[PDB]
Amino acid sequence: MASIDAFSDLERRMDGFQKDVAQVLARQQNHVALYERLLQLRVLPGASDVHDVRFVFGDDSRCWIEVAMHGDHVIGNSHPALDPKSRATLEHVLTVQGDLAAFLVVARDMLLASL
Amino acid sequence: ARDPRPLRDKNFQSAIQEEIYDYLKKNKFDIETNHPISIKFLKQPTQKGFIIIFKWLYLRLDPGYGFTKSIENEIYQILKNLRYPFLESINKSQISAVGGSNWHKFLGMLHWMVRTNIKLDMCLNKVDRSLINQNTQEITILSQPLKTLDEQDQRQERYELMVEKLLIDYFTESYKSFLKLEDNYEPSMQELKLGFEKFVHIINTDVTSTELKLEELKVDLNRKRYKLHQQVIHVIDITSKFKINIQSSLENSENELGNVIEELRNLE
Amino acid sequence: RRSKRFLISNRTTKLGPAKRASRNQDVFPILDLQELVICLQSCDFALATQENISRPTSDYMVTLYKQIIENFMGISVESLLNSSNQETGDGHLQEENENIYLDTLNVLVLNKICFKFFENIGVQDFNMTDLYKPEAQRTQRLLSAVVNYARFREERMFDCNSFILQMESLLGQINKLNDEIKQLQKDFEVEVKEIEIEYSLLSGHINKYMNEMLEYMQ
Amino acid sequence: NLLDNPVEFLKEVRESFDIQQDVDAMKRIRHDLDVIKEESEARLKLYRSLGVILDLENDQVLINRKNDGNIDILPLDNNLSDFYKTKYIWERL
Ligand code: NI
Repeated sequence: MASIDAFSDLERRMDGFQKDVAQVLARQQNHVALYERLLQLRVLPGASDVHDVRFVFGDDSRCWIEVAMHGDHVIGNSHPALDPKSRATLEHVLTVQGDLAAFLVVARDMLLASL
Repeated sequence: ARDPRPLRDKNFQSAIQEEIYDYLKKNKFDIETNHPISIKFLKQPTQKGFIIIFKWLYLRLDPGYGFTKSIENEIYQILKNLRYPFLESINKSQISAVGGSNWHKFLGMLHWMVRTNIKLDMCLNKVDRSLINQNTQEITILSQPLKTLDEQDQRQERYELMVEKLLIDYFTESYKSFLKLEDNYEPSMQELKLGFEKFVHIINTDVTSTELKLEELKVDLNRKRYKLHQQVIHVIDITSKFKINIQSSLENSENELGNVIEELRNLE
Repeated sequence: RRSKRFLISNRTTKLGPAKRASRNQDVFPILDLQELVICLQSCDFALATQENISRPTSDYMVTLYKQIIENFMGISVESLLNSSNQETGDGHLQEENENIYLDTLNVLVLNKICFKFFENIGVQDFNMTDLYKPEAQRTQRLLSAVVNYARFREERMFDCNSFILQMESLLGQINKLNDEIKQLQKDFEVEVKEIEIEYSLLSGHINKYMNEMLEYMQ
Repeated sequence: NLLDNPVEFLKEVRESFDIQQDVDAMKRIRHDLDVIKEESEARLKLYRSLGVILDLENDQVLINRKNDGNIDILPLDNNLSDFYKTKYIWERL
């Protein structure tokens, strides 16, 4: 049977369940919003094709570029006008295997400078 | 059977004759019977002197007994009524002549009656204690707190015994006055009233003693009930606080997650 | 039923009025054979036959005398014999010598109690042969004395109803207080069990709440 | 001074201790987490491929150089500017 003198055992279990709820309910947070705050980069639709990804740089969102993911990644439209030499070198980064981040480093540098 | 005592031993006969002579001298046998007693007479007694000692010792055991002039014929029946354990070793013909060679059998009986007379006085004194003790311990035994229900019922039986004794003493004294042609049992009633007063004083002490135990139980039970009720309020408040804390945490997570989903959808 | 038997007003009235005769040598009116047994049947004792007292046996008279002592004097013959020969702690007595005097002193104690009781009622000559060698004529005188003490007791028991009733009132007060003490403890003991049951229900409900919630989380 | 009905007060607390309400609330929280994972896996897979990995259990940011093999860690505290965080992780890889 349960006696009132044994309330400390239920009190101890209540403290454990009280701390387990607070610890579990504070794990996930938000990862995409944190990525957009740290990298200052947003992934949005391309306004021309819903499957076209648009990369937006800066808080003012004046500079943006768009690429296609299907097949070989071909560079799309961009708000800052890019010379054909700058556009060919950006696709040349994607021509090599490399990585998508290497293309974004060159893209952010050219779009912000062309602003 | 036969007497286990060494009745024929000369050293044992000198010891029992000394015990007989001392008891007869200490209890004034020579003054009451007008017959001198001596240690020399106890070794070589006479038939007339033996009857005087036997009648004197038995009269102290059974005072109302009526002795016939033929005392020899009654000694065997008296010993049988007295439950003498050595009646088989004594012949009925030896009673008429106790001064012969079988005197040691009768000398051992005289010492047996001397020991019985002394042991009877001590046994009757212990009976007087038992018939008095039930009114002697008074409140000392009864005022103590009862341990079980049987001791409380035993306490009531002692009170009923006290009242019953008082009534019997009134009936005894009133009849004795009635036998003396009086028909005025006033002094017997006054003794009953004085005895009944002490019984009321003893009961009143147990009533006051029990009234204190009743009040001590009330205060102790109120303290026990207060602590129990305090523990109940504590369980109720701790449970309510624990319920609100978990419910508030669930509402916070639902609102924080609901905004995160809205942020993932609005950013388009 | 002690001291309650003595409380009568018109409950019994089974005994005739107490009579005394200044004529005969004994102050008691010597009852005959028939009038002596009409009480002892209505009176609390028990009789085998009216002829059994006309020829009194040794064993029946000791039984009848023991019941008379246990009724009029209010003492137990067996309890007094146990207290008369209580085991004494003195180192002088011998157990082998004690076995001899145990039977002799037990019969002598019964004699002194019967001799004292008959002395108060008006018989100063009580022998040891009055029990172990009963006589037809001598028993009639002894039994005629105890019945006159019984008629006299019934007339005097009306004057004692005051004391008996006041004893019941005082005894009832103590029993009432002790019943309240047991009632107060029983009521509180029930009060605790009812609360302990509800708390035990709450412990099971709270523990079930954590166990079900612990399954969906973690 | 005391409780008028301590037995009934304990019964009221038990009858008001709702279990299904909080269990249903735990279902909605678990459902909201499943919605967040599904709607953010596409972006998180693109962010993770950039070379930046988030470790929210240690409040740190993981930036790994695939050629050097060494990993840089950015711990967060309530004294760092947002421009400091964005300039260190970028142009580093
Ligand atoms: Ni507590």
